[PDB]
Amino acid sequence: SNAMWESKFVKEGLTFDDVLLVPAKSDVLPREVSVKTVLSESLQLNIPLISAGMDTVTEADMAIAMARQGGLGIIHKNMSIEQQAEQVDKVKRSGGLLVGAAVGVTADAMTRIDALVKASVDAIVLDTAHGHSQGVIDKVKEVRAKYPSLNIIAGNVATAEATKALIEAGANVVKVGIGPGSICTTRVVAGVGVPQLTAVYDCATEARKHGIPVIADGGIKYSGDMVKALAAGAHVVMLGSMFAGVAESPGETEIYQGRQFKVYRGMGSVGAMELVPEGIEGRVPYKGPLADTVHQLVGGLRAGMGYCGAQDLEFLRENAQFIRMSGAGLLESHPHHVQITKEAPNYS
Amino acid sequence: SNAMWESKFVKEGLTFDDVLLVPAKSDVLPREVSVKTVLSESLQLNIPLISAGMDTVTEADMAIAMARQGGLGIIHKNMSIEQQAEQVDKVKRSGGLLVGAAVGVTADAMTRIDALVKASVDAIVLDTAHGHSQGVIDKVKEVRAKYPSLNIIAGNVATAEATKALIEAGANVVKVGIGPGSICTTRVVAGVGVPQLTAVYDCATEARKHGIPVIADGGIKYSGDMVKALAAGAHVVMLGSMFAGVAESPGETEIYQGRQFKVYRGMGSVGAMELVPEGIEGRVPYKGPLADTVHQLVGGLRAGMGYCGAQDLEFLRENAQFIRMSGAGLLESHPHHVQITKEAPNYS
Amino acid sequence: SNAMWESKFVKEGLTFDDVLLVPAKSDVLPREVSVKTVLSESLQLNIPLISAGMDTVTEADMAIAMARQGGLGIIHKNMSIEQQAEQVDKVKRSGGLLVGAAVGVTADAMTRIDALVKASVDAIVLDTAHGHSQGVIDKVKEVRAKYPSLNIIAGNVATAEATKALIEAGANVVKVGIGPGSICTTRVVAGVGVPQLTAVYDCATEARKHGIPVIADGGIKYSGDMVKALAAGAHVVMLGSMFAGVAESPGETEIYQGRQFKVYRGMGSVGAMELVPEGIEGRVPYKGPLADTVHQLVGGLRAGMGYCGAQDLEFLRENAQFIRMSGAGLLESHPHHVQITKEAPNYS
Amino acid sequence: SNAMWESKFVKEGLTFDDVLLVPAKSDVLPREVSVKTVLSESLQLNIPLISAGMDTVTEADMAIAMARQGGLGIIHKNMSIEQQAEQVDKVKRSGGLLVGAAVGVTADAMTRIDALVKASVDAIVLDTAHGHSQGVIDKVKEVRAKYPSLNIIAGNVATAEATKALIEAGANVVKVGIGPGSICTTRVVAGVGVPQLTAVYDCATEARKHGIPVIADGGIKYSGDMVKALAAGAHVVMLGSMFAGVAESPGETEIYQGRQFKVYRGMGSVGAMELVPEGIEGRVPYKGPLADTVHQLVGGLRAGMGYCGAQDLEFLRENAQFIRMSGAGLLESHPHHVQITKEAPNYS
Ligand SMILES: N/C=N\c1c(C(=O)O)ncn1[C@@H]1O[C@H](COP(=O)(O)O)[C@@H](O)[C@H]1O
Ligand SMILES: N/C=N\c1c(C(=O)O)ncn1[C@@H]1O[C@H](COP(=O)(O)O)[C@@H](O)[C@H]1O
Ligand SMILES: N/C=N\c1c(C(=O)O)ncn1[C@@H]1O[C@H](COP(=O)(O)O)[C@@H](O)[C@H]1O
Ligand SMILES: N/C=N\c1c(C(=O)O)ncn1[C@@H]1O[C@H](COP(=O)(O)O)[C@@H](O)[C@H]1O
Ligand SMILES: [K+]
Ligand SMILES: [K+]
Ligand SMILES: [K+]
Ligand SMILES: [K+]
Repeated sequence: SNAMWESKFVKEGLTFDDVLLVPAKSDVLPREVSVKTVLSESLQLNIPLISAGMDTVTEADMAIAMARQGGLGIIHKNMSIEQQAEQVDKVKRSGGLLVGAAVGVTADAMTRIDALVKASVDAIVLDTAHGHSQGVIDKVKEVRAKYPSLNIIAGNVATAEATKALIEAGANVVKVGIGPGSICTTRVVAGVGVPQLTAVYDCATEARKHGIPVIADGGIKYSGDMVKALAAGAHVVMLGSMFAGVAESPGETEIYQGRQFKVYRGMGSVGAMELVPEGIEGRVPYKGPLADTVHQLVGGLRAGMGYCGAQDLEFLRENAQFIRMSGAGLLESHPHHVQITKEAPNYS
Repeated sequence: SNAMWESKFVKEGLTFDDVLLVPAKSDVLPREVSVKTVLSESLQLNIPLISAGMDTVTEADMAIAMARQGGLGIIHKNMSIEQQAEQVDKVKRSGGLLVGAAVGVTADAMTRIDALVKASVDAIVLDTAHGHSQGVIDKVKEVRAKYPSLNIIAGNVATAEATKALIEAGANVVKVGIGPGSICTTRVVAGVGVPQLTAVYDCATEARKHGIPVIADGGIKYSGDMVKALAAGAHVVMLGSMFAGVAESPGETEIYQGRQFKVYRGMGSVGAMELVPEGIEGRVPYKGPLADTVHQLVGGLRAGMGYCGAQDLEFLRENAQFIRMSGAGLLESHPHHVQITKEAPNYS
Repeated sequence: SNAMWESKFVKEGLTFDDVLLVPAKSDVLPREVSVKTVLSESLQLNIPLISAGMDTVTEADMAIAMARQGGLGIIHKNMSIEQQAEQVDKVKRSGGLLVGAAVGVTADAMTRIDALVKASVDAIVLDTAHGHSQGVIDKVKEVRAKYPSLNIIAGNVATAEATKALIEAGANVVKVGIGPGSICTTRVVAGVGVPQLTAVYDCATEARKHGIPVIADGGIKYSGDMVKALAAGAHVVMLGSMFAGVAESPGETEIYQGRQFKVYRGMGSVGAMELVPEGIEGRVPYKGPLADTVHQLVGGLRAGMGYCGAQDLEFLRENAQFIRMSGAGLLESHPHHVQITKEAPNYS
Repeated sequence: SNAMWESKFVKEGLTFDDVLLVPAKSDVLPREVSVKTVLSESLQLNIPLISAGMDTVTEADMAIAMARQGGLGIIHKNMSIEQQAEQVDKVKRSGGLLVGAAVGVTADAMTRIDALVKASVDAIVLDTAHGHSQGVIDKVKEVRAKYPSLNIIAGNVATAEATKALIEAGANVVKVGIGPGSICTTRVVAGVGVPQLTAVYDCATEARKHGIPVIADGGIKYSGDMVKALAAGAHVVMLGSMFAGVAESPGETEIYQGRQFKVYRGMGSVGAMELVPEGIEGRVPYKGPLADTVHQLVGGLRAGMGYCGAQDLEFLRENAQFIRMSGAGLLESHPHHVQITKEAPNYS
């Protein structure tokens, strides 16, 4: 048979829980490493964390808190153009903080982008389920032509070919992830995706050739997953579930069975779209102020970089090595054969 | 040692949960794709769905509802010849809808087929546990000789060699699946089967040479599984469990623990055969009208084809690529690390 | 480094749940296949089943029932020489039924063997934890010299080298299995074993060269596992757990939580040895008369042989092919995504 | 791309639960094998067991009990220099028993070492999270220069390169393990580690070239795991969880749900450090006197060595072979398909 028929099952992919980072010679202290990342000359983050553009994760208060921590918030698009620009302006006016804003790849995308730019947004996230679509390429080209110095984050993709296409269209950051999200059912209902560590590595392999940073978006459930994503080639990670329970996320806290929870739902869930949904609606434990969660995340990254001998994220991306393991490896890696009696601040 | 001794463990097989479809360049919208499939010039389905010929899945009301949705129902064989022909006639008389009917590979198969043909059945399913048996080949040849223009669906098989044999015997559709069914214990009690995605791919590899469509029968538990089966080479899928809970299936709805359920059982279960059974008896949640389940199934397929750049199912079969993953990949692919609070229409 | 250091992790092994048997062209009916097996010219079994020589599995009543079903019982050794010979004689006097008896590889083994031979035992099982020990080889040679026509079953082993050694010592049947038993902790507490399907295949590969049959002993939990063991090269299987709950096993039935159970324990458990044990003590559901369990076991074997085109067990051993699968393959192979409402006679 | 980018995912690693030891020709009895191990000419252990230097595992009473059993206790460092030296002296004065003591790689390490040496400690454990750090190498060199005949145990490492570096710095025992510990979250929160059997094998491969013994530290949950670690190349193992519940460990016994438990926590847990912790706090069942647990551990090792034909641990390290298995292999290896009714002394 011909080539495409015979190649159907050749590829294999890895997720975070399939690997560990191999410790390496180190003369760097975790407290000393640099976790700064340059997404563009006008978009420099002191910590490599972006909060997702989801209506249960990031509005103005979250974006302010993220920026004050050194990261970035993406204001979600499930609001009027006027309100989104208002939230962007609110963040800009809170000390000149960095802020991004999500825009769908639709006919009126440019109208929303116009108002966000008037509000001095620092980056637009052209967000779509399938970034390797001809419409997304076309929209990226159109935005780049109108706003030649605007930071354009485009996604989501999971292949080198898609990454190449968005870069050549004019995106200066590519967002990587099809289906790994904690609330995501795309892989179950449509059958489509790429295991996220392989997606990041494949997309970074291409993006590196152009000097373009990639965002590892989705499926990070512990701080070590972030370290693996950055070591696989991402400049920065995007989190939904691990931020949805913090005080500054939108949505109120509820008590269920005597415990505190916040609603967290996919943007393709029935509730968010108000259909054949590609996400579910759920709840996550309340975690208190964002600063505490960021401290645990960055602390785990600093530890991981110390173990890998990485003074900065460039060294980590370029040098860190992995070792593949089985599910037995994963069970050994977590706590095991002990009844845990207290919740740790970075493990529950 | 000789060749058959040394080859015993060489082969490896994949199931739906071992793979994901890789997203590809796309300029097609899910709502625009064609999901039409031609099983023969006289058996064209607007959607690639067949309801199984099981006594808890398909009688006349189910077959009418399936046909009105653009698919096909197989009237089960656990009834007299007279009653089966009556149900076939009932469907034909409900607007000229397409209908199929199951027939066992037994001495009196031709007598039942005669009455079904008199009733203008559109296709006979020569259904047997092991389609690669000399008796099935012989029966297919005999039916083809008597009814040269009758659509003959023959199965079940799981190998290229068996597919070749049924095609050369005169079947114009081959039904693929040994043991993946949700209610099936063939693999546990007899030890025999082939992981279903590999079975579909191997059988389609052979059937493609002859221009013969294959049905992926069994083991589909989410809409994404159907997309994978079609991308592995099947023209159409056959579902039991995902249809057994709909209003139009036979059998009444029961309340258990305050929830609504319908009985669903293997045709080789003790109850259905009334023995050494190869199926079990169980229950599945009630799902309401068939149309709602079909809408979710076809919607997931449309999404998957959009992600794969497939304007029609021919493109999907011929071009779609997979990536293999571990159980960690599967857990990332489902929702994870969130308490789900609402049932989604396509995920429970 | 040298060769033994570098080869430490090269080998890989398969268990029953790692594979399926591939269906093949068949013109044989399950009810027509032969499941007869010749362990020696004086030890011919109409069904390929031996009940384990364990003190919760086989005494005289079990051995009588097994022989009447066409199989073989091994009278366990946890009794005086006088009592064991008495139980052997009881079986012989119940219609000339076949019977075996277990003997440990100890200084006084020959004394026990002498009384069992006087009682017309048909086969001695020289049973030990580690059959590849110099003492076992020596004892096999000694018994063969004294009793040149006695059927000697020797074990347990899991390698071709050990199989070769026991055959050359004079065993005419080799018993295969280190650690797969349902009640066995050898692999957990000593770290030692070979996944049982690979153990059977490796040992049969060697034994075939000499014309010597092997017994697949341990780890069979469904009838399909027996089919896989025989297809991997074993002439016959030995079962403990699947026989321990039948009426004819020794030990009384107990009610726990309103359900009927029988005690089943490893012969290396604290209770059986009355220490550092290599087995545990447990309970299994009561199953009623042996005949019902044997009917389900042989029925599953007949189905499996029909699927494989095997008119007899020689054809199965010599021709049957496997396909390797993942844990996802295993979950597809069992019933899934259905609430089971009734216990099947061959699946619980 | 360049070499380090392309090698990121090449390596694969094994844990204890990924393998079994293959039985081999044996003429040795478990009760006859030697389990003595020479860590240095002045540090000879009659059994290959060290209790971890953790504040819920080893103080003076544990170290006395370990030494009387033929092993070694490491007095933990979570106490003043004066108190640690006092506990070392207490052990030395209980019959000249061997004792070790943990020291962090800090500026004042030498001051603590000075007091421990004045107290006649037999070995210092230079304990750190990441032994492949330039500071650890430097500290090992400094201690070796001041105390040329002191036994220096240095760790923890997981690579041949790190092992080489610590040996060349002057450590005469290397401690191996990054993240396998039962209470450890390093792999989850920092993303870093090596599956422990591969870590031991890789480190032993290097250490063998220099004649240097390695300690397999962490992740042993059954006695068979210890046998695998020693067969992979370690001279001795270090246990935390399997010793934390014994009478002689520090910390009092608590009743929870009518059962007896002792606290067991990581030394990098919030509680032990009193932060971004790399361990959790939990509890383990109370096990009674240390001697009973040691008897079960050494008994399992003796059984494993008998199965492998190893008269002593040198033979085991140099000759024992493994076979790799799936998770299905693991489930077959444990007890299965039986309800366990009594706790075994070596299996719960
Ligand atoms: N279509 C799959 N996923 C969705 C859905 C949905 O399905 O409805 N809505 C958001 N996403 C993705 O999920 C990430 C969060 O992932 P998380 O950090 O929680 O693991 C987000 O940043 C998105 O990339
Ligand atoms: N012998 C294995 N399976 C049986 C049994 C049984 O065992 O008794 N009765 C039906 N089947 C198969 O199962 C499919 C449904 O599969 P499903 O869509 O529920 O996953 C059906 O279309 C049949 O191919
Ligand atoms: N040392 C490992 N196993 C033991 C133990 C024990 O551990 O104490 N006592 C019996 N055995 C083996 O187990 C088979 C039954 O296996 P089953 O049919 O229940 O899966 C028996 O035929 C024996 O080969
Ligand atoms: N950083 C990972 N682990 C820790 C932690 C912690 O995380 O806080 N504290 C101790 N360790 C290691 O764990 C072994 C015990 O392992 P065990 O015998 O219980 O499996 C010890 O000997 C240490 O090597
Ligand atoms: K761990
Ligand atoms: K997901
Ligand atoms: K099944
Ligand atoms: K076992």
